[PDB]
Amino acid sequence: MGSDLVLGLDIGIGSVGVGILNKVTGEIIHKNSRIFPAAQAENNLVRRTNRQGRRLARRKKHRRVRLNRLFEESGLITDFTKISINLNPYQLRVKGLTDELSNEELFIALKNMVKHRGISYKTPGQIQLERYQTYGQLRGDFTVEKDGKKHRLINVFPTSAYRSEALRILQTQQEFNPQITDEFINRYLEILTGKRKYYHGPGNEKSRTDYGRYRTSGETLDNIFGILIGKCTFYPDEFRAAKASYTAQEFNLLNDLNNLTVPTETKKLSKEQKNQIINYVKNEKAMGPAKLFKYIAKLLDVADIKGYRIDKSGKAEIHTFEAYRKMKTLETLDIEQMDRETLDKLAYVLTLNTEREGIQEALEHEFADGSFSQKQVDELVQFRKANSSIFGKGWHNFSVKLMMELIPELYETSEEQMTILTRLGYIDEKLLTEEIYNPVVAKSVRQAIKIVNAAIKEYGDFDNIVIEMARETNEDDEKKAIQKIQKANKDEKDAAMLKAANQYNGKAELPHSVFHGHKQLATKIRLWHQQGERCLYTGKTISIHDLINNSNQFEVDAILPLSITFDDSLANKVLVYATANQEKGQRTPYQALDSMDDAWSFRELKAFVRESKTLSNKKKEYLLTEEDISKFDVIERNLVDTRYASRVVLNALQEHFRAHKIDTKVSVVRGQFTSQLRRHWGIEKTRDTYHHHAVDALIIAASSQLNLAPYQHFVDTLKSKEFEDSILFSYQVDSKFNRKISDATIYATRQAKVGKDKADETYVLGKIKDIYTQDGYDAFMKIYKKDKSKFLMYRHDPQTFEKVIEPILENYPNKVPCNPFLKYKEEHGYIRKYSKKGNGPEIKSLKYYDSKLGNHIDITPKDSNNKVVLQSVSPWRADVYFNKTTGKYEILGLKYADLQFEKGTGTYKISQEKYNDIKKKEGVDSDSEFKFTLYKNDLLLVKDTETKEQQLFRFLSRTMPKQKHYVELKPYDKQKFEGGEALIKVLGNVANSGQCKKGLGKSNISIYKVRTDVLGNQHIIKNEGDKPKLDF
RNA sequence: GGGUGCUAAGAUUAAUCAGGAUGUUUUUGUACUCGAAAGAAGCUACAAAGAUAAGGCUUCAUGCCGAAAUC
DNA sequence: GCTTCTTTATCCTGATTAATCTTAGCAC
DNA sequence: AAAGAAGC
Ligand SMILES: [Mg+2]
Ligand SMILES: [Mg+2]
Ligand SMILES: [Mg+2]
Ligand SMILES: [Mg+2]
Ligand SMILES: [Mg+2]
Repeated sequence: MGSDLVLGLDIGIGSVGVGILNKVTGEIIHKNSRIFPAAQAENNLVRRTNRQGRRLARRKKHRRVRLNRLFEESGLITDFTKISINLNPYQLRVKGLTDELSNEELFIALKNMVKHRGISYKTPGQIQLERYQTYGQLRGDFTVEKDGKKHRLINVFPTSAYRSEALRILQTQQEFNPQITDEFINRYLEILTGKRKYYHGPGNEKSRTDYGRYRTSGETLDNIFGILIGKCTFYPDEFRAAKASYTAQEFNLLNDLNNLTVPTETKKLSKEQKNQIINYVKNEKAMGPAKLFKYIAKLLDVADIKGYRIDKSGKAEIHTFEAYRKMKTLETLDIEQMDRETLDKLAYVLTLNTEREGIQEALEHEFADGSFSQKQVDELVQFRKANSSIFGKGWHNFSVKLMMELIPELYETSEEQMTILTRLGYIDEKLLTEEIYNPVVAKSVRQAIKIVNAAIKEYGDFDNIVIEMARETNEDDEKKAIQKIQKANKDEKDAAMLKAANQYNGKAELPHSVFHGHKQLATKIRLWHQQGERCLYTGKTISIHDLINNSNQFEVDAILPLSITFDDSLANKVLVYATANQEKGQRTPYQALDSMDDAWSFRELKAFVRESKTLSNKKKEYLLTEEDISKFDVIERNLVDTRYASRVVLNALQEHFRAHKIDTKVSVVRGQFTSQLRRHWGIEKTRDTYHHHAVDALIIAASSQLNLAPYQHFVDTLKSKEFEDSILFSYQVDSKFNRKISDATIYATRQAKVGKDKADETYVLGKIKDIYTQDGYDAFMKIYKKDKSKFLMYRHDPQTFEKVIEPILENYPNKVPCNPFLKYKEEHGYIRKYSKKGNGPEIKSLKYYDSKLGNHIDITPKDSNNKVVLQSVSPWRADVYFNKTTGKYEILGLKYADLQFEKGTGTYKISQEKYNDIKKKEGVDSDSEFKFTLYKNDLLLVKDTETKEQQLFRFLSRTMPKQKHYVELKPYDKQKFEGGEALIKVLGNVANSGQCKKGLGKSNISIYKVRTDVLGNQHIIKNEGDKPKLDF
């Protein structure tokens, strides 16, 4: 090509390694690590989950706001201030079934029913009220001992049952009350039972939201998943065709038929021979690949035909125009009256839409007015439901338009698609990623593109841009072993489905009716087959009759919880009874089994799992690992995204170096080659630091021009002492506001004297959720040994503390530690609060004075006698000032929670008044000059004035509000400090704990902000502006 | 040998929507403790009602936005 | 003031669209 | 991982 320099890229989810070198000389021209922690984009799972949770709560709250207006307009209640909140609504929901209720009694019964409306895929009040009476509790997920055994209940009931009940209640009230109109009953049942459709989403005509049906643009779709249909591989503004469309069925077969080799004089079929094979299968009612190959065996010996698509086992495959044949079995319609485009569109709607309303609305809106009658669409919706397996197979990679350009050529040429398409025929990173919905893959892509752009303008274009790719070379033996594993996987499902059918019907296939609204049945049945038809936490057998007809009773548990592992694979999944998944909670089977009331023992499972031959190896490893794993310790999704991001860029480059015709070669390397060259070559990848990314990339760049002094020189320059300390680093700064603001925990406070306090102080409460776990007793003892007066029971109920709790710690085992409280309960059941008659309630939790309230967010109810707070408030940015008078620096701290939505405007901002506020509390003189703002991962040089010493750090935040001008810093060259690292004299060693927290408000110290381009070229930025930037 | 295209499967995962049951905390009621009661205490449990990222929107409702990306 | 060290909410049900790797069968 | 009060 033009010049002599080859760039290498090692693209990851949070880093892209960079490296340039002369193909000829072997000199290394540039080395670089670009870092942008993926942790922030994977947070979007946190982001979706909370957004959806916010909508369920909003609508549950609105369900009772809606019921308020219903009650006013009916004239039943106007004044909602004297409504009592201490009646028993569950007793009124059973009383109103036969006897009259007060208008306010009725409001209480309906309001309570609306707050828990049940699932929707003896009335419940009666069952609830009797759980209240015999067990003293209704809600949640609790244990009950019956006839010697322990069972588990939950407050889950079907919405249809709440509907039946409310209908009976309001009807008998209608006997007694004349204001209970039929419209009142109807509109309440809408509030009660009303659900939005999954293909509509949020909003209404007035409330436009681009999350749902009624868009901000003014358009209102029929199905919000229509706009997510992929686009054509070649005509990129055309949507793709349904796999059940005619155009797709014709193209698929045609391309199949031109891919076989026949004994004909051409070795390939003719235009005429094709046309009646199409005509043959299109008019034959029964059809499969075998019957088809039996017929061109007639149209010419079947075993002499070659080139057919193969099955996992080997039972050859070919297209059959299956969708068209079974559509032709419609009676109210004919599948032949319709031209090409009205059958392709019928496939579009029947593929996308899955329910009556979605189908019925699409046909009206996208077919001419008189194209279908009520009985005709009646059959189509029954036809679609009876054939969800055919219309759930998705969408072709091609649009209809492109296939129309190809289809006649496939009739004519005997060429297959590819040879047909060939015969006829800087990068904008934002447009490249405009329609990729994976913020992790999308970000690593833009980071990689933005690097090559900057690499060209500082170095001109390249001869080669090399990209490491996570792909596999395999020889014959490995390959066979893959498809045997892939075969055993499909064999296992069919074996499971067959065993499911025999034990349900006796027949060998299961009716389609069972899979409606339970599309996941196949995988559940597969798990059910792996587990020997047994729930591995309770030990009860699971019968497909319950699994299909009472499918509520079961849930698919993540063995090692997703909160901790993020393992969504089949090996991290079992099918268990619902109540056992719930009690297991966020725990492994090991952590949870023996603690569960309605469950096996862990030894009985340790038995069954290895006595079992159906369970996977990986699945057994997960079911039994005694590892106290948790959320804060030191996955597959990361590999998916590396390949996705690496591929997207690689293709986006070779497209760029073709269409604009610069012809920079674009090559590729695998990890198996680089990782072993690293072993064969010298480079020793060092510990826990970002240097290895730049070296990874250079090894990538070298692996290409390896077909060749210079081979020597390059590896010399690589393994040299003066190399690792010459690598440059550039981090992506995070300036985004309105991130997660604090911890989720809602903390109570009390006034008390603790330790060396003789004036009352405000204390934040903690709570031991369950004293009967060892983690609960462990926490108990730490507090007990340090200060028993911390437990509020010690202070406000000393009878229980010294007459009930203290004796237990005397008379119970404690040891392999064990929990004395749990032993007691194995004896007497739940520790009861002290009383004279044995009357007291049970004890599960103990709250304690924890720490003094410091920095917080105030969420105190107007109700409350004590403040309620959120804590661990997260920072946004730090504004650095200097004060000429004192000579010292003054660092202000901004947090996400300091910005808010301004009421009148709706804008998200901080006002100058409150900003100038934070200025005074932080110790910043009003007559000091702003200098530069610091955001996350901005770099800083901290220069010592006393000595000549200086050091470069990267910023994390302004830390510890009480200690003014205190900031926490992270290293320039790696992720974290180990602890005790030497710094400049004035700052001293970083704390041995690991966190570098230092106050920068001293007298002899110079600090400058530093920026880098994405290549690691830094430039000092001593002053930024006159005033802090606050534009919103 | 890499790259890529059509198809089918196997294995992973991403985006988005509709829902359930909790958990946290406030207040009240009841039980428990104290008091002769009224009550007190706010521990401990159940229930209900309110709040549930701080906080906002307008179109009064199957109402809408608020933890990603934009650097 | 400087360092240490405790602390940190979740389990599911139903659905659609998309991507990546790996086997296959054809092909520039 | 990092907030920030506890601890000295
Ligand atoms: Mg689970
Ligand atoms: Mg705790
Ligand atoms: Mg009281
Ligand atoms: Mg935190
Ligand atoms: Mg603390």
